[PDB]
Amino acid sequence: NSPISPIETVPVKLKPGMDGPKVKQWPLTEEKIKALVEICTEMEKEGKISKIGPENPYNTPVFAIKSTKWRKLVDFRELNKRTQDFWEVQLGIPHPAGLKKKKSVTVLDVGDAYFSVPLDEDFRKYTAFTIPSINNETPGIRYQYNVLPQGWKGSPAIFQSSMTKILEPFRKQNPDIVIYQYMDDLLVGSDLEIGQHRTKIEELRQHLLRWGLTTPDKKHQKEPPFLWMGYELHPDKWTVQPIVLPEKDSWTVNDIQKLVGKLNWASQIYPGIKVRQLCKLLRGTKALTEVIPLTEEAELELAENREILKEPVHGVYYDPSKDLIAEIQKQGQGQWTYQIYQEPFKNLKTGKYARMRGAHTNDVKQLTEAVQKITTESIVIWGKTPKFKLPIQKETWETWWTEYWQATWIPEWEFVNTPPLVKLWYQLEKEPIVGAETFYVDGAANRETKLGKAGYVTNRGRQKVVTLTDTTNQKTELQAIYLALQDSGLEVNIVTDSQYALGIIQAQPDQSESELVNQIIEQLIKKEKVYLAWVPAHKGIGGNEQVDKLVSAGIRK
Amino acid sequence: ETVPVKLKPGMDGPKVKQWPLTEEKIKALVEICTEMEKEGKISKIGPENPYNTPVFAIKKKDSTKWRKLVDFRELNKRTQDFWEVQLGIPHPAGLKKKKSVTVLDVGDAYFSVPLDEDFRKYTAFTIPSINNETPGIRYQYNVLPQGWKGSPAIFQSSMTKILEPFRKQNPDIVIYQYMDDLYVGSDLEIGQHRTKIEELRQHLLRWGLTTWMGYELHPDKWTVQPIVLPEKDSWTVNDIQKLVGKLNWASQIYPGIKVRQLCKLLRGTKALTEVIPLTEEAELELAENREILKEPVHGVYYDPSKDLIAEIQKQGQGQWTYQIYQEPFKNLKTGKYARTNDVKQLTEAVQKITTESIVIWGKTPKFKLPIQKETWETWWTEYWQATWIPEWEFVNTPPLVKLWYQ
Ligand SMILES: N#Cc1cc(Cl)cc(Oc2c(Br)ccc(CNC(=O)c3[nH]c(N)nc3Cl)c2F)c1
Ligand SMILES: [Mg+2]
Ligand SMILES: [Mg+2]
Ligand SMILES: [Mg+2]
Repeated sequence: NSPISPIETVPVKLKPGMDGPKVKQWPLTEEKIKALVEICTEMEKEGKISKIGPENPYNTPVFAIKSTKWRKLVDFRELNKRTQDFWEVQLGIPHPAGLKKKKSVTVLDVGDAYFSVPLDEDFRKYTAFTIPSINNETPGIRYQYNVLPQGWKGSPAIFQSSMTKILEPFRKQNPDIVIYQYMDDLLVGSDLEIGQHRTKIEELRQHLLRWGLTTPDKKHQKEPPFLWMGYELHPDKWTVQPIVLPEKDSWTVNDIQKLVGKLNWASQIYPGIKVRQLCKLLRGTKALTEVIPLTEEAELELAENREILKEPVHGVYYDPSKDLIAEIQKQGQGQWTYQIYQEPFKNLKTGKYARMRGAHTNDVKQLTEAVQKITTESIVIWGKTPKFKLPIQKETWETWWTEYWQATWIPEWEFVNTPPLVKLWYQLEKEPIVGAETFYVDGAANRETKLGKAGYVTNRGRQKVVTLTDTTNQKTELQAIYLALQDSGLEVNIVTDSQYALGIIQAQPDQSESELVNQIIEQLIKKEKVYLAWVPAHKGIGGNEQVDKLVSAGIRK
Repeated sequence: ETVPVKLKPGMDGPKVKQWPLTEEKIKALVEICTEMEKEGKISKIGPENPYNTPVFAIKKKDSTKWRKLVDFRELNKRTQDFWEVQLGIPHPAGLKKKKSVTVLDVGDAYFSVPLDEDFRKYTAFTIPSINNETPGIRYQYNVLPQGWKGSPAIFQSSMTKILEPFRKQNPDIVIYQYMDDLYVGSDLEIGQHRTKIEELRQHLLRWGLTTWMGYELHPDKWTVQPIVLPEKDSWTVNDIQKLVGKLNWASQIYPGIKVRQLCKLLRGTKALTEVIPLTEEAELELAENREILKEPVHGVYYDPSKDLIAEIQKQGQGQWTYQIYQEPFKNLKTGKYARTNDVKQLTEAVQKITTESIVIWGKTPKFKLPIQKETWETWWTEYWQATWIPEWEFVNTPPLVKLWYQ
């Protein structure tokens, strides 16, 4: 016997061309028929459903399951396929680090959200269902919904929307009060003295009650800390709910996935959490019950994480009258960690970034991407970008951005001497090196056999050719460059016709998915001077024509 | 009456996500929309509307007041039959030949014409909140909106009545409407041109319409950016190798380009720093090549049924090169933009190139932008000043394509 809201209905349609559902009712046991008859009778008294007849041709199946308490289950799959699309409710969830501290906060959960909002009258006919007769002998008892049903595609959206309209006048009345709407919950914060706040909560409840929406009284409302979506929300801090990292001699994939999920969740406030090595154990074909022995690295990473977690850490709330400061540290091969604070060193939140963009990259590019990721996240959480502190010298950043072919722009930042610092590990000469040997390199792979050759000729009369199996044209062009690097002294000029190889090497990579690129990088760092130049293939260009003929022998023409 | 509008058969309306907005811009948008709602231009909508188009706030060129910019790119694609085929505004070939073209914003014209009731739902947009605190604020248009190519299509008949006296009294002035703007070209001395533009402003004013580039455009000034070849008192192997490479790729665009003679100089396995004297044959081959590159490309024509593509290269020192084509190497236009960070400069180049395209062909190109998608999307609105938005995608061309255009 709960209120049905006198809010206006949202008009609702079937998808164009589609008619309503007509799914036959399967016979039910007497026990289930009886349970359903009394549930429906009671719901009809409350105005939630109404009885109809066989004039209405639509139907959706109904079921009951049991405990002593019986529940009615309506299977709206078919109606749902035929119902229009709606606007999605939540485009994201509030992050606690985004909340501004209030003197007093109350959570009001709306009791039976959906059943108190009325369904558009023109749409009710499509919600028809039938309690069957015993052994389907006579016609069933037929009903239709008057309110938003459980499991129907439009209920979530039409509820939030109804709740929005109902709150609007109260908001204008009470502009100082914040009210967040998340699913069934209203989250209500004020900076009033605690008595005047308890009063305003009472007004809100009455306002909601006047619109047919019931809520719990003061004696029944949750007290802080609030547990909510895997977070703890206290009066002056917030954290993630406690993380139990299970101990175990043996680890199933299922256990490792669950561990990784927990560590990922912990990383938004515990700084320095790492999951790289634990994630390496999950790549590959893997049933959920198959045991995976932890590698040395995964054990080290786990022990390190356990240390970070042993003492609890909490974050602070947001103060809009102050800048956000974001710091980023390099943690290792491909791993970055960050903290955002307003007053050093009281973090609002933390996080990690470890993403391979492209097959080959360097630390300057990775830091830029990390900055870009933190920038977007800040706009979402706080509505503004933070000022950055980055372990890269202004001169290193300048050199890189002005020479690089892509547009890049880090917003306001400062250098901070928190090693390891981000640098470039080698550079290419802009000019040919006098007094250094010139290597003309090339590679060729056969498409059928997958055999290939890589090699060089040099202006000093040297030549070499190595033979390769199960290779590709790309691989042989990089093998050729690798050869010239191993056989050359500390200064060398290298001429290639591979735009592919050139492009990779000119971006000054320090890390790569390719073993071969890593070996080239390793060599490039040991040299004092390297000049790398490109020429087009098959133009009879001096040194190139001869390495070409050499590596093409037995492979191509 | 309202002019009925249909979608592309089996096309549904746009469902595009709102990119995140700073607080400052959210607040600006809330103020703008509250006012537009009171004037009846937009109305709040319920959840039974599943459509969305993104919105942004920008500053016009000199002004410091916020302006709402709706991204109707998706809606424009989905209503192409309506605005291109059914109600197409023909583009004058003569505009690009005028000494001066002035660009006047006439977007306010549209807010006085009601939008067809059955179409309004496809114009839905959302003002988001910070930290997903509150649900975003949802509206649709009741009137022809700015940024929809359907709007000048429908207002066409009215624009003609408004402009009739002025066109009749000034038969050699060319006036072209594209999206929310008027392009007005004359061959007058600039004083008289500006005088006539002020006259035109007075006509528009009687119809309730108040009012990377200079004041005016000068499209008779625009001219080819040639591929240029270096000139040197002496040539190394490395230098020649570089020139052969640059000519090799130029030969894909320009026929007749020859390298045999230059390649004959490089025979053997030579040191890169070794100086090579040019033989007479090689000299004249370079002279012939140099002459070819001065003249334009035979056989390349605009095709109105194909999309325009624009490629842009970062050249360093605040310089950017670009090419517009429809089939690759069939360059319709090449240029250079010069002279403040990379993203700012890049948005300036994009707007300048789009404007030129509108003037020359009545179409915007699809841009291939040399930048991280996320960086672009975060920052582009900080510097954007146009009321239209071209299509773009993101590329990374590490080649010597940069070295070849300057
Ligand atoms: N459950 C829950 C919940 C979830 C969210 Cl995302 C917000 C919420 O309400 C809050 C609001 Br409304 C505003 C600020 C905060 C942060 N906490 C406080 O300010 C606060 N003050 C007091 N006295 N207790 C708490 Cl907790 C709030 F927590 C409550
Ligand atoms: Mg080759
Ligand atoms: Mg090859
Ligand atoms: Mg070759």
